[PDB]
Amino acid sequence: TPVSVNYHFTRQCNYKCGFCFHTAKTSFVLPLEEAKRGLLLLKQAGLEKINFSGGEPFLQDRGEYLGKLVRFCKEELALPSVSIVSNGSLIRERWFKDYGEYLDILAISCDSFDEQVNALIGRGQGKKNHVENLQKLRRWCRDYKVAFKINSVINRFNVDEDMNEHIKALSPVRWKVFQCLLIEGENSGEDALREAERFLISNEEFETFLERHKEVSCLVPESNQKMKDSYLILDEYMRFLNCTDPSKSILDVGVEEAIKFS
Ligand SMILES: Nc1ncnc2c1ncn2[C@@H]1O[C@H](CSCC[C@H](N)C(=O)O)[C@@H](O)[C@H]1O
Ligand code: SF4
Repeated sequence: TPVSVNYHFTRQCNYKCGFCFHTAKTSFVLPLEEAKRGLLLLKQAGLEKINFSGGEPFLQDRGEYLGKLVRFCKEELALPSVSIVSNGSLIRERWFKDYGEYLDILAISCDSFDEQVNALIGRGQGKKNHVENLQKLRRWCRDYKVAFKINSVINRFNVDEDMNEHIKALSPVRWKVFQCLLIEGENSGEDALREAERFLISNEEFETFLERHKEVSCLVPESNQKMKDSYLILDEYMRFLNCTDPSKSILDVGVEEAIKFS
């Protein structure tokens, strides 16, 4: 019986972020009507806020899959808060025309305003305009009446960056600032798809970054401890996972039984 949920419905992505903590282990995505069934179960178990993530949410079916679930959550389930977290690179303006009215919040991952740092940490596909893309997406959120947030992973390569003026110029509703998180089997392990150890920062370095940006009123910190205690993952099979063997899928045992495992 949860209030908010992070639904990582896909693990496919077009970027290669070196620290990615939710890696391309599978290509499975549920049939649309199976996801719709699980989302309804969550609604009936008392869900109020849903956040679509991955993976890159806009990759599947050029965003139409995501748009259909977004519309189902707002129209059919009457969820008062529907959000997406995206790297932003595959978002088409046409998506906003077709689905934007159902979307409350679009959070775009941007870890640096230094386009060298962004290419280095893997946040791109080659064009090295990932930050110029950000102002276009900000403008689309303004024009299509979607709240715009920025997600940043604080890591070895941006820990001393001063982002104050850049974040202020974008005027996001929120700037969610995550300490780089290690998850064994995801970005840690000899067989893992990423090895994030070299990206990690200490709690002291993280706190120093927050203090440097204390003038940014919309800043919301997400330390390692906060993520481990409060960030709940519903994976691409609609099994529950935490950030510290997955549960049974809610599609098989229900929300109550599945939440007990995690
Ligand atoms: N090692 C790590 N520690 C903390 N946050 C991480 C992380 N790896 C990824 N994230 C963040 O988790 C969120 C979901 S990742 C999937 C959403 C989308 N592909 C995107 O990049 O925006 C993103 O903000 C991402 O940058
Ligand atoms: S963190 Fe980077 S590699 Fe990981 S899913 Fe988001 S854009 Fe893709």
